[PDB]
Amino acid sequence: MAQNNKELEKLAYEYQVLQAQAQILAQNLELLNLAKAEVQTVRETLENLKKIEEEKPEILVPIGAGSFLKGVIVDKNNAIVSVGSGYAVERSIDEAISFLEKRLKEYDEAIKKTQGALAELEKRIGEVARKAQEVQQKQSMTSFKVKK
Amino acid sequence: MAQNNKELEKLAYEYQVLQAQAQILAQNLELLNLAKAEVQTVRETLENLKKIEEEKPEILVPIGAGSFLKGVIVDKNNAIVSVGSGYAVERSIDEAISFLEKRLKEYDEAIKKTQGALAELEKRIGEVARKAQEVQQKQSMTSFKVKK
Amino acid sequence: PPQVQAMLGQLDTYQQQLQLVIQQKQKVQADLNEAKKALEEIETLPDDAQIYKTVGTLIVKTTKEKAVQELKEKIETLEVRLNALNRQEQKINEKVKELTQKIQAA
Amino acid sequence: AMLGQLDTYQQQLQLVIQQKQKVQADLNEAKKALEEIETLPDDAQIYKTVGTLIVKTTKEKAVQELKEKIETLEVRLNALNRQEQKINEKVKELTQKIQAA
Amino acid sequence: AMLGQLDTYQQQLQLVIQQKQKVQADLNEAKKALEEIETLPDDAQIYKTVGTLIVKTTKEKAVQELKEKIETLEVRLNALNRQEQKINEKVKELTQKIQAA
Amino acid sequence: PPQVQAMLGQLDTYQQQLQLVIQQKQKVQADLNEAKKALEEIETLPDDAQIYKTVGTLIVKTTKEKAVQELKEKIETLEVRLNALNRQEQKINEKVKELTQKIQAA
Repeated sequence: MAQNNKELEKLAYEYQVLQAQAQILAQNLELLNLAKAEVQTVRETLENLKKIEEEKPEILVPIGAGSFLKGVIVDKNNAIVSVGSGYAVERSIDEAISFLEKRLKEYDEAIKKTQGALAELEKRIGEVARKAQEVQQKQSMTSFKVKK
Repeated sequence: MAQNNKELEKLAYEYQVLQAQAQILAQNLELLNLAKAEVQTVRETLENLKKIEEEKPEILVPIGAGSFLKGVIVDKNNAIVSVGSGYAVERSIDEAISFLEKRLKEYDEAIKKTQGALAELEKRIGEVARKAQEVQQKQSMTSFKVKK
Repeated sequence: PPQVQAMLGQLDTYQQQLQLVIQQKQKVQADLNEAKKALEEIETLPDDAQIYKTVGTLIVKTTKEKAVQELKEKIETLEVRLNALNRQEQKINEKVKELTQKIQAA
Repeated sequence: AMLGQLDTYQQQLQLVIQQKQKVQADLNEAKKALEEIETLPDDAQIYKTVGTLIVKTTKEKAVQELKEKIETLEVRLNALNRQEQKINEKVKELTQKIQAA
Repeated sequence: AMLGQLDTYQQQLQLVIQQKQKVQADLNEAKKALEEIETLPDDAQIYKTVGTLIVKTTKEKAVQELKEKIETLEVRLNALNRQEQKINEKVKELTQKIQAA
Repeated sequence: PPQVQAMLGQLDTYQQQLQLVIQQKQKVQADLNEAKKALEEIETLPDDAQIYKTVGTLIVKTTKEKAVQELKEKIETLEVRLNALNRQEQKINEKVKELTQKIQAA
C-alpha cells in the first residue's frame, strides 16, 4: 500500500518535472515569434519604402522619449543589413528584403522545432496524467466494497 | 499556548503580506529609474548633437534587425519633444534639453517617493521580525528549565 | 433563502458595475491630468511655435492656436465625462444601500 | 472526447474575442483619424508611420491609404463577428449535448 | 550591530565588483577600438554612436574622443581597484573582529 | 577522513574548473558559427560591395576584400581557441579520473 503510493507519486512528481522542462520551451517560443515579428516589420518598412515615390523622403528620426529630429533619407534605394559577427552589408532594397525573408525563414523553422518539442512534452504529460489517473482508479477499488 | 502561537503567527503572517506589498514598490522603482535613464540618454544625445560641428550631419537611421538607412539630419538646431496628450512641440536644442531636464526632475522625485515607501516598509518588517523574534524567545524560556 | 438569494444576485451585479465605473473613472482622471499638463506647456509658446499632433497612426503639423483650442475642449469634455461618472457611481452607490437595507429587513 | 472539442472551441472563441478587440479599436481609431485628416488643407504637412520609419506623406495619399485601411479592417470585423456567433453556436451545442448526456 | 556593518560592506564590495566588470570590459573594448581605428586612412568613413543617434564623424575626431574615453575610463578603473581592496580590508576586519568575539 | 577529505577538496576544484571551460567552449562554438555564416554571406558580394564593420562603439565602412580577410582570420583563431579548450578540458578530464581512482584506492 506504501509501495503503490510511491509509484503513484513518481508519476505525479515527473509531472512537475516534465511540465517545468516545458516551461522553458514556452519561454523560448515567445522569443522566436517575437524576433520573427520584428524581422517581418523591418521587411514591412522596406517594402513600403520601395513604394513611396518621393525622391529623397523627409522623415522624423526618433531619438528617445517623445523626441524626434528632422531628416531625409538620402539613399532610398539601398539598405545596410546585418550579416552577423560585427558586419553588415549595403544592399539594394530588393536584395535586402530578400535576405530578410531568408532570415525570416530561419526563424520560421526554429519556431517549428520548439513548437514540436513543446508538443511531445504535452504528450508525455497527457500520458503521465493518464497512467496516474488509472493508478488512482484501481486504488479506490481495492478499497471499495458494496456493504453488508 | 495556542493563544500565544496565534499571536506569533499573526506577526509572521503580516511579514509575507507587508513584504509582498513591498514587492510591488521594488517593481515600480525599477521602471522609474529606467524611464529616467532613457530621458538622460535622449538628453545625452541632444547635448552631443549641439557639439557636432557639421552642417547637416550624415547619419544611419536604425529601422530594425541590424538594418539601417542612409540619411542626414536637416535641422540640427531644433527638436520635436513630446508635450504629452497627443502633442509634441518643436524647440531649439537648448529649449528641448531644458524641458527634458524638467521631466528628468519629475522622475527624480517619483523615485524618492517610491524609495521612501520602500524604506518604511523595510522598517515595518524589521520591527515585525523583531517583535516576533522576541515572542519566540520568551516562548523557549517558559518551556526551558535547568534539570534536576 | 429564495427571497434573499435573489436579493444578493442583484447586488452581486451592483457592486460589480460599481467597479467598471471607478476603473473608467480613474482612466478619465489621469487623462485629464495629462491633457491639462500638455495645455499649460503649449501656452508658454510663441504663436509661431511649430507643434505636431498625433492623429492615430499619423502625425500632423498643427498650430499653437489650433492645439490650444483642441486641448481646452478635450479637458472640458473630459471633466464633464468625469461628472457623468460621478453621477453614474452615486446612483449605483445609493441603489446598493437600498439593496443592503432591503436584505437586512428580510 | 466531446470535451476535447469544447476545450478546443473555447480557446477558439477566445482568440477571436481578442482579435475583435484589437480590430474594433484599430478600426474606430482609423475612423477618427480619417475623420480628422479630411478636414485638412491639401498642403498639410503630415508624417505617415511606415513600420519603423516615420516618413512625410501627402493629404491625398494619407486619406487614400486611410480609406483602404478602413475598408479592409471593417471586412475582417464582420469576419470575426460571424466566426464568433458560429463558435458560440458550437459551444452552446456541446454544452447542451454534454449537459443532456 | 557590527553585523549591520558587515552586511553593508558586503553589498558595497558587490556593486564595485559589478562596476569593475562593466568598466574593465568597456575599457578593453575601447582599447581595441582605438587600436583598430588608428590603422585607418584619414578619409575613412566612420559613424560615431552619439546616444540614440548614429552620426558620421572623422578619423581625427573619432580617435580624439576615443583617447579621452580611454583615459577617464582607466582613471575610474584604478578608483574601483582601490575601493575594492579597501572594502575588502574592512570586510576582513569585521570577519576577524566578529570571529574573535 | 583526513586523507580523503583533502582528495575530495581537490576534485571539488577539478570538476568546477571543467565547468568554466565547457561554458567558454560553448561561447567559442557559437562565435564560430556566427563568424562562418557571416563569411559565406560576404563571399556572395561583388568586390565593389559596400560593407560596414562595427569597431566596438563605432561603425567603419570597410571593404569585401578586407572584411573577408578579417573574417577568415577570426574563424581560424577561433577554431584554434577551440582546440585549446579541448586540450584544456581533456587534461582536467584525465586528472579527474586519476583523482577518482586514487580516492577509491584509499
